[PDB]
Amino acid sequence: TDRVSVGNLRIARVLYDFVNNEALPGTDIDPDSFWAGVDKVVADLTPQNQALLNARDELQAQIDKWHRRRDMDAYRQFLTEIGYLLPEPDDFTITTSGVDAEITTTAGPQLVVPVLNARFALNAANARWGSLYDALYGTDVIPETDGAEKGPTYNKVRGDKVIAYARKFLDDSVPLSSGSFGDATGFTVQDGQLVVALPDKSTGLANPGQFAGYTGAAESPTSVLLINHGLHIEILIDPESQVGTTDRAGVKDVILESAITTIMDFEDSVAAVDAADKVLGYRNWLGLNKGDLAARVLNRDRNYTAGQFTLPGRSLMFVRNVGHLMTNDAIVDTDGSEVFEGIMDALFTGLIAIHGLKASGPLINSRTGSIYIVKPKMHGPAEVAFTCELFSRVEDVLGLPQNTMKIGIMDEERRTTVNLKACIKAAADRVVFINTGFLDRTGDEIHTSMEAGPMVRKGTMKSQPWILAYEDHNVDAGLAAGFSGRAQVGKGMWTMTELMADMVETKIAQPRAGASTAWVPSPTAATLHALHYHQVDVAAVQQGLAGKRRATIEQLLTIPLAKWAPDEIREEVDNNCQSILGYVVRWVDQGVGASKVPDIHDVALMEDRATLRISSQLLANWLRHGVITSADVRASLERMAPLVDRQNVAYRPMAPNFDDSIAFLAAQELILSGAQQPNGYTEPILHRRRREFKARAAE
Ligand SMILES: O=C(O)/C(O)=C/C(=O)c1ccc(O)cc1Br
Ligand SMILES: [Mg+2]
Ligand SMILES: [Mg+2]
Repeated sequence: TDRVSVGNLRIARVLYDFVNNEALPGTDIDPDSFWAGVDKVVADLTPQNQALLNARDELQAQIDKWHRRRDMDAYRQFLTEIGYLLPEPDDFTITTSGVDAEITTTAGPQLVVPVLNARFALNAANARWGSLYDALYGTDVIPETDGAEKGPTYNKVRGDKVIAYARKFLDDSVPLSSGSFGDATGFTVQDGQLVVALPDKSTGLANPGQFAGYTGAAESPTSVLLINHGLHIEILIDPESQVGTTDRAGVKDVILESAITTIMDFEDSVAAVDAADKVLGYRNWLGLNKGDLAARVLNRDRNYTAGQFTLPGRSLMFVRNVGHLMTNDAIVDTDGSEVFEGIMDALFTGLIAIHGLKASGPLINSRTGSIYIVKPKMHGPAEVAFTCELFSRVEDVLGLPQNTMKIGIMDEERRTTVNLKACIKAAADRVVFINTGFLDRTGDEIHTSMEAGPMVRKGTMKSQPWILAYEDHNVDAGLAAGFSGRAQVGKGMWTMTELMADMVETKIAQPRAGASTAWVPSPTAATLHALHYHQVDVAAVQQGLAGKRRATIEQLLTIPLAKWAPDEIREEVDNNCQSILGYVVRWVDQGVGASKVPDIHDVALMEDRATLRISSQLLANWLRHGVITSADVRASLERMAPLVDRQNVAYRPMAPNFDDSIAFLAAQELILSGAQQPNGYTEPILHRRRREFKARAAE
C-alpha cells in the first residue's frame, strides 16, 4: 500500500513526505520520535474523543423525545438533571501569560481567511495596515449618487468626498487644539511635538501625546504617525502624487492599523477531505510561519522616527483547527478506521508553528513565544478539558514548554453557552479569547430544539430573545474572568461584503457592547471596522459593565419557536435552497469552502459551513413539523438550480440533469436528511460527496 507504516497508523505518503521534507527540518525534533508521538497520542486520545461524541448523541436523544411530550420550569430542571446544564464554579480569573499585546491589550478588527487560498492568506497577513482612501473610494461608503460614481478612470468628485470624510475622521480621533484638519495646510514637528499649520493660526494636538512618530525630515515629514485607542494612524504627506497634488496639505492617503489579528482557517471556510487537501493548507500555514509564502510576498515591519523605532507590519496569526467531530483518512489505523482530524490538526499545525517562533524563515509571528489555535464547535467544559489535555500532549511530542499552545474558545454551541463559565475555567491557563459564533450558534439552537416545534424564520433569529441574552452573557462571562487586559472578548462576522455603508453604520454596536474585537471578511472591511474603534473606547466600555449580570438562564433557554402566509413560506424556502445550492456547487465540484452567493434579494452574502448549517437545518425543521413537504423542497431546489448557473470557466451546470450532479443531490440530502446529522453538522455529507465527485473525475 502507498501509506506508510508507523505503529498502528498508515500515513498517506504525501503527508508523510511533507512533514519530513518541509515541516520537521528546523524544529530540531527527530522525525522518528515525532511519528512515535503521533502514533502514541492518537492511540491514547481516540477513546475519550469518541466517548465525548457519544455524550452529544446521548444528551441530544433525551432532548428530542422530551419535546414530543414535555414551559421553562420543568425544562431547566430536566437539563441540569441529565448533565446538560452543569453547576457554575466560583468566580475566578484567568492566568494565561506570555501573550502578545495584540490580544491582551489592543482592541480592533479580527480577520478570517481560508488557509488553502494562498493569495488571500497573503493579503490577510498583509492586512495589518490598510489605506483608508481605497476602502472609502472602493466601496459604497461614499454614495455612488450624483457625480461621485466609480468609473474606469479616477473620479475627482468622489475623490474629494473621500478626503473630506477622512478629514472628519482625523477631527473626531486626533483633535487639534483649535481648528480642523480640513483646513490643514501643513505638517511638521518642531522640538518634539507636531505643529499643524492653519490659514491664519498654527495649532497642535489637543492631546499632544497622540503623536507617535513620523517619516522623513522633521522639516518636511513624508508621513506622520498618530495613535488613538491604541490604534495607529499614518498620514502620508507627498504632494508629488496625483492625490497629493490636489490636497491642501499635500496628503496622499490615510493609513489605519486594520487587521490586528487574522485567523488562518482550516475549518468552515475550507474544503479538505483527503491527505492532498490538508497538505496544501499545511504548506500554506508553513509558508506563513516561515515568512516565505509568495505568489507577491509578506511585507516587512515599518520603521519610524519617534531616535528610530519600529512597529509590527503583519497581522498576528491564529489558526483554527477543526473540532472534535470529523475524521480524515489521511491517516488510517490497521483495520482501516479513519483517524480523528482534530488530533491531526493539533500535532501538524502545532509542529509547523515552531517556525513562526524563530528567524534563520526570516519573519517571526509571536514575539512573546506563543502559538494561537482557535478551537471551534466545542460542546461544554468537558470538551474544553479534552482539548487542553490534547494540546498538553502535543507540546511533549514537540518539545516546547507547557502551555505554549493557547486556545480560542468558540461560544458557538448551546451546551458551552450555558456552561460558559465552566468552559473558560477549563482552559483557564491557556484561553486567549472567547467569541460568539452566532451562525454556528443558531444552527445548534435549531437542531437542539428540532422536535420542539416550527422555528421562527431565518431573518427573525437576529432579534430573538435567546440570541440577545447569548451575546451579552458572553461579554459578562469574559469580564468576570479577567479578560480585560488579558484576553479578547470577540464577536461575530459581517457576511455582506458589498454593504460597507450598512457595516460602517451598524457594526459599531459590537464594540459598544464591550467587544475587544469582531470578525471581518476582507482587508477592506477590516479598515472600515477599525473606524468603529476610534469612535468607541472599548477599554472604557468594559469597565462600565463589570459585575452587571444582564442575562439569566431563562433568557438563554427561550427557544425561537414560532406561532405566515403562502408568500412568506415560498419566499423562505426558495431563499434557503438558493444559498444552499450556490454554496454547495462550488464546495462539492471545486473544493471551495467559502463563496459569495447572492441571496434572494440580490444581496451578496459570504457563505461558509455555519450559514449552510442554519439554512439546511431550518428547512429540515419546517419539514419535520409539516410546514412544507419534500416535493415542495425539491421544487424550489429545481426552481433555483438554473439560476445559480447563470449566477455562475470550467464549471458544471446542474439543470436539467439533477440526478447526475453530485452537488445538487448533496444539497438535497443536506435538507431531507438534515435532521439526522449529529447536532446538524454538515461536514459528513459534504465530505462524502466531495470525495465522491473526485472519484468520478479520476476514472
Ligand atoms: O459564527 C460562526 O459560526 C463563525 O465561526 C463564523 C464563521 O465560521 C463564518 C461564517 C460566515 C462566513 O462568511 C465566514 C465565516 Br469564517
Ligand atoms: Mg462558527
Ligand atoms: Mg477617546
